[PDB]
Amino acid sequence: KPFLEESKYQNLLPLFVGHNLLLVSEEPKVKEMVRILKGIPFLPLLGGCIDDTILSRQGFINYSKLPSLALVQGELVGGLTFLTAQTYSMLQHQPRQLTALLDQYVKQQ
Amino acid sequence: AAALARLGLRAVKQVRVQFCPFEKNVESTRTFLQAVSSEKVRCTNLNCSVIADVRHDGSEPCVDVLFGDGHRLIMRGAHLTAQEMLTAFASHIQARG
Amino acid sequence: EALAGAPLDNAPKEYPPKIQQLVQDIASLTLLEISDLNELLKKTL
Amino acid sequence: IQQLVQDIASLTLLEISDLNELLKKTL
Amino acid sequence: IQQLVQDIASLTLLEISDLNELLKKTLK
Amino acid sequence: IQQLVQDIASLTLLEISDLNELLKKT
Amino acid sequence: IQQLVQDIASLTLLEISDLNELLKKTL
Amino acid sequence: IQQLVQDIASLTLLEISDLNELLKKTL
Repeated sequence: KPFLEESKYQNLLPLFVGHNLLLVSEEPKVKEMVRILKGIPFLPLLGGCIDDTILSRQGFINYSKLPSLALVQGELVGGLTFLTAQTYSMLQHQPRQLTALLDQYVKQQ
Repeated sequence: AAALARLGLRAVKQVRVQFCPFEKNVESTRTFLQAVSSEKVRCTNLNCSVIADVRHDGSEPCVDVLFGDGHRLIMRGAHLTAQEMLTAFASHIQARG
Repeated sequence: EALAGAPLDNAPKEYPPKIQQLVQDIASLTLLEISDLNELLKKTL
Repeated sequence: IQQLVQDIASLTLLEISDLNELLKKTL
Repeated sequence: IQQLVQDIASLTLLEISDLNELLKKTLK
Repeated sequence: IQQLVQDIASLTLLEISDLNELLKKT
Repeated sequence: IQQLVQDIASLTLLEISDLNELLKKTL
Repeated sequence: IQQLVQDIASLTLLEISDLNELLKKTL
């Protein structure tokens, strides 16, 4: 307790007032930790910090459903280049309307 | 946790405990949780499930217990002490069942 | 120092300051620095 | 065609976003 | 933004396709 | 068909917008 | 652009499929 | 450009995910 109140982590002080167990994870995967806690209903996960992010149980549920940092950093570049991909897709959508229309007329007969 | 074991919990259906870890007043309800979760009380009957509901926002800790009298006992620990909850639990859920 | 206070489910509408100043510094760039940005992110990741 | 790419290259991200939305609304 | 839509609106079809070609060349 | 692609290629963007707008109303 | 709508409405299905192939090829 | 990539490399998984969803909504 005193170590934690003098720590940068002091917001966890209300958590340790009762009995407790500290779950330590190096190179974490949270969904895997939640998997086992799911098996036992009376064994609650309360607070925590995942990579400097202080969370309640719901924050752990949120971090769990999340893909890996590799996949997220992978979709980041597509979400950022979406503006250029969309300027080109919309500038090239003008010639594809003609194709879709004429093929829509060849579809009728 | 012992006085619950001596009392033969098998008359109970389902026990849930809804509490909010980051509140200052929740120590009592927690003590109750670890008193009902113990191996003695847990193994007195296997027909009873013990569920821990953990939320940050709910702001009001609560204990709900159903049993086969068709009875529903809900004690909201706010200002209630641990052994007051467990005494209330004992005389309420044993004398009726 | 101290860390975050962990807002949660019933009410959290609040997004970080960092993401916002990042999308602001992103939005203030001309498209040559946007293509430069895109290349420098494509290479590292 | 060159002055259009050079004038598109001088716009901030917000403005090419609004530009893409106008290009979607019009065409 | 509006000057650009006006200037692209006056280009013939081969020139808007040269525009898309040059934009896919530069930005890709 | 060739004179048609030449006459479509000589159209400025507003006239192809009105051409496709009048072809969409079928 | 009206004589072109008449020219396209007077074309058969094979001439419009060929029109499509050549208009996808040109651009 | 560099401060942005450093502040992107500094973010946890949750915050890069919020960033990705706000960049999916805005753009």
